[PDB]
Amino acid sequence: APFAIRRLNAADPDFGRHLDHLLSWESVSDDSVNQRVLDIIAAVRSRGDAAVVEFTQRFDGLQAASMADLILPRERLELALTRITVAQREALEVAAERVRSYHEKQKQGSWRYTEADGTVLGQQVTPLDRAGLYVPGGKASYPSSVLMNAIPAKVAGVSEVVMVVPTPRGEINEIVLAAACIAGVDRVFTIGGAQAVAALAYGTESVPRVDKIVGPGNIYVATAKRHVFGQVGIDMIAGPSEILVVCDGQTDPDWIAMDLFSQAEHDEDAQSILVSPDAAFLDRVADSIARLLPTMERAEIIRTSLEGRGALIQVADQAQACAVANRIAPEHLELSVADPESWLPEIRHAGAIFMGRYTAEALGDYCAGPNHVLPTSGTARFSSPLGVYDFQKRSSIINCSAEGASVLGRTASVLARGESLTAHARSAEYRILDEKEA
Amino acid sequence: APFAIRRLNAADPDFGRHLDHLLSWESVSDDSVNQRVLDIIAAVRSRGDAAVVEFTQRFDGLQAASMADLILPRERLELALTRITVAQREALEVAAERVRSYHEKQKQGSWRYTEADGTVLGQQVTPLDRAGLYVPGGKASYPSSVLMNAIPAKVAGVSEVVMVVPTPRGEINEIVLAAACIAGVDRVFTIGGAQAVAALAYGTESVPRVDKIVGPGNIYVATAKRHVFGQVGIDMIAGPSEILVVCDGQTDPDWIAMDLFSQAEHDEDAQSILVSPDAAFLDRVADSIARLLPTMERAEIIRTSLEGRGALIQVADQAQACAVANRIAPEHLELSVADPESWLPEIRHAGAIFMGRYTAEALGDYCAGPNHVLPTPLGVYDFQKRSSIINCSAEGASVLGRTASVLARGESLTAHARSAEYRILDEK
Ligand SMILES: NC(=O)C1=CN([C@@H]2O[C@H](COP(=O)(O)OP(=O)(O)OC[C@H]3O[C@@H](n4cnc5c(N)ncnc54)[C@H](O)[C@@H]3O)[C@@H](O)[C@H]2O)C=CC1
Ligand SMILES: [Zn+2]
Ligand SMILES: [Zn+2]
Ligand SMILES: [Zn+2]
Repeated sequence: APFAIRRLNAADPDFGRHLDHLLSWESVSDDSVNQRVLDIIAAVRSRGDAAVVEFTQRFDGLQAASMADLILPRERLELALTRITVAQREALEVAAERVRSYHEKQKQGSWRYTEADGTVLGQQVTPLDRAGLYVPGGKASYPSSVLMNAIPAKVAGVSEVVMVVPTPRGEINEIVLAAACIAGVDRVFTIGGAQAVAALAYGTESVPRVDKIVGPGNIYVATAKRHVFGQVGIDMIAGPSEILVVCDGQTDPDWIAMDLFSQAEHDEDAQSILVSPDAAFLDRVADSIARLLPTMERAEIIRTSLEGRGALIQVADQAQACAVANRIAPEHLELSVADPESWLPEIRHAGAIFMGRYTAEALGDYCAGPNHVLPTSGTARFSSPLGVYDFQKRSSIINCSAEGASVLGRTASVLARGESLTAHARSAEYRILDEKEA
Repeated sequence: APFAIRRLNAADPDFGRHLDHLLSWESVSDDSVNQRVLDIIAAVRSRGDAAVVEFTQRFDGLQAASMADLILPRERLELALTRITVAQREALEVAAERVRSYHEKQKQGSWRYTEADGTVLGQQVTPLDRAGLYVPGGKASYPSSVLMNAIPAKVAGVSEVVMVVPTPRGEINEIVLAAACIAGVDRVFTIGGAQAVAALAYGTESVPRVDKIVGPGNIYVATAKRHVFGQVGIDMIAGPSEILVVCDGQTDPDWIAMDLFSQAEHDEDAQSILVSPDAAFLDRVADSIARLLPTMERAEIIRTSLEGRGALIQVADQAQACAVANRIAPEHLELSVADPESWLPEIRHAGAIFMGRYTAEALGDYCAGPNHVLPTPLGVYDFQKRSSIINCSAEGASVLGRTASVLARGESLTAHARSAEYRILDEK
C-alpha cells in the first residue's frame, strides 16, 4: 500500500476543529513532561553529579559509573576531526568561515564619548565568563548547530564554552565533535535532556555553572529552559519542530514532498504541513510522497511524523492560504510561490521565512543559524542583539563633570522633590555648583 | 537612639559568610511569594475582571465597584499635565524631546540586500500590536521610567501602549500621569502587582492582552514576569533596588550617606552597600548616616532598608575593593574614586555604572534625556517583531546546497540532503 498522506480541505465545515486537533494533540502529554522536568531539576540541584549520571543511564541508555566517563577532553575533539572525511572537514570549515567572518564584522566593543560640558558617556562591553551550548543528539546529529552557537561565543571572547550533547547507547558522532573542535569548544559533556540543562544552570561538582545556555532541543530541553529562566540566561525557547509550506502549485511536487520529508525526518513528533489552492498540484504532491517515501533512509521516522501531524491542506485562494497560515502561526514558513514578497503583507504570524522555489529548511538548518539570517558581508551591516551581542554583557557608563552634575542635578532635584524622594534630591543637589559661593 | 549601620571587614577570616548572608537574606521567602503569584495568575485567567477587582481591593486598599472604576481615561492624563508645576512640566518635556529624538534616529525598519548571485536576504520589521508598561504606585515612582519605556514603543509604531499603575488607597501621582500623557500612553488601568501582570499577559474582559510587558516592580511584579514569560514578551525581570558605592575615602561623607539613602528610600527591601579601603572614611559615613537619617522624610523606609540589607564594608586595597564588588554583582555601581576608569576593568559583573565624585545614582533614576551621541538595540528594537527572509537564487541555493548536502548526508539526514540537492546546478 502506497502511503496516503492526510488530506484536508478548508471548504469542509469541520476544517476548523479538524485543524485545531492536528496542531494541539500531544502524545508525550503536557504537565506530564512538566512534572518530570521539575523532578529532574530538583534531583540535579540536590544530588548533583550522581543524579545526572543516573538520569543519563536511564534516559540515554548509557553505562557510565562516574561523571568522568561523561566528560570528553579537548583531545577527543581533535581526534574526531581526523576520523571524518575530507569532504566533511572542508564543508565544516567552509560553514565555519562564513559564520566566523560575519560575527567578526558585527562585534561591537566598549566606547566612550565626551560631551561639551566634559561629561563622559559610554558602554563597557565584556564577554560572558561561561557559555553553555546544548547540542541535540537524541534522534539525529546536528553539527551546524555547534558552529552557529559556539563561534559567535568565541568571537565575543567567552573564555569557557562548554557543550552538552547526549550520546544515546554510547554512540558518538564524530562530525559533531569535529564541528566542536573547529568552533573552539573547550569542554564537551556527553549528557542531554533536562538534566544537562539543570547541570549547566545550577552547576554540579563536575559541570560548571554557565552564564547563558543556548541551543535547540526537544520537549524536555525546551521545558527545562523555561524553568531555569531567571537562574541562568537563555537564548530563545524553540517551539515544536515544524514546517509550513505554502505553495501556488508551480513548484516541482517532488521538491515540495522532499522539503516536507526533511522536516519530517527530524523526529516522530515533527509537524509538516502543506497549504495550496492548486488541487491538481496537491494530488501530485501526494503521488510524489507515495513514490519517494519507501526509498528514504529514515522512511520510518518520516512516515510516523506524517501520520501524526502531516497534512496536505486545500484552500480556496491565496487569501484563504494566508488565513490558514496565520492560524497555524509557523516558526518556519516556506513561501514556495512566484511572488513571495506579494504574499508576505498578509502573513503576519511567522518567524523565519524561506521565499521562492530554491530555498528550504535544509539551507536554513545548515547555513543560517543566527536569528535565521544567512551570514554574509552584506547582511553584517544590519545589527542584531543575537549572535555576538548575546554572549556579551553591556554596562552603561556615566561620568559627570562638575558642571554636568550641576545642570543634571537641577532637573533631577525638581522631579525628585515633586515625588517626595528627598534623598534622591539632596544627593543630586550636593553636586550643584554656584561659582559665586565662597 | 542614633542609628548604627552594620559594619563588616574583609580582613576578618569569616567575612565571606556574612557577605553571603547579606546578599542571600530575604524577609518573605521566594517560595511564599511564588505560590501567591502563581495562584493570582491562575485566578486572573479563571475569573478575569472579577479577580482583578478583588485583588485590587485587597492589596491596594481601594474600594471599586467594577473594573470600569479602575480604567483611567486618556483625558485624565491631559488633566494631570495641567496640575503639575511649570518646572516639573519643562523637566518632563525636555527629557521627552531628548528621548524621542534619540529613538527616532535609532529606529530601523524592514530591509533587503541582494547578493551578487541574485540571492536576497533581509528582515521584515513590524511594530508590536500592544505593549504593557508597569509603573509602581504612589510617590516612589520614576516618571523617567514612563518616558523611557512608552516613547520608544510609540516611535516603533506600537498602536496601543497600556500603563498599569496601582493607586494605593486611591492616591494618584500627578507627575507620573503627566509623564504618561507626554509619553503617548493610550490607556491606563489603576491596578498593580501580579494580578496586573497576569491581566496584561493573558487578557481579561476589560484588560487587553499585550504582546510585551515592561517596567520596574517589586518581587511580586518580577516573579509574575518570570512566570508569564512565554505567554508574553518581557523586558528584564529587574532586580531588587540596589546600590553598591565604592569609595577611596576622598568623597564628602555626607554625599556618600545621601547616595546610600537615595537607594534605600525606594522601598524597605532596597539594598545599599558601601565598600572602601579607608577605615576612618567609613566612620565618617557612619556618623553622617546617624546624623542625617532623622532629617529624612522617608527615614522609616531608609532605616528598615539599611537594617535589613545595608552595610559599610572595609577592604584592604583597590584590588580587594574590586574583588568584593565583583562578588556583589551590583545592579548599580557608584565608583566614587579618583580614577574610576582604573577600577572598572576589575569590576566586570556590575550593571549601570556611575563614575566619579560628581555622579550619583539619583541621576540615573531621573534621566534628563540622551543626546546626539548616545546613538552608536534596547529601545525601539524591543518593540518590533522581526522575520528573517532568505530568498535564494538558483545559483545561491547551489553554493549553499553543496555544503548542506555533504553534512546532511554525513549525518544520514537524506531528506535534508536531497531537498538541497534538487537546487544544486551542475558547474560549467
Ligand atoms: N535549527 C533548529 O532549530 C534545530 C531543531 N532541532 C529539533 O530539536 C529536537 C531534537 O530532539 P532529539 O533528536 O530527540 O535530541 P535532544 O537532545 O533534543 O533530546 C534528547 C534528550 O531528551 C531526554 N529524554 C528522552 N526521553 C526522555 C524521557 N522519557 N523522559 C525524560 N527525558 C527524556 C534525554 O535526556 C535525551 O538525552 C527535535 O525536535 C529537532 O527537530 C534539532 C537541531 C537544530
Ligand atoms: Zn531540519
Ligand atoms: Zn529555527
Ligand atoms: Zn537601574
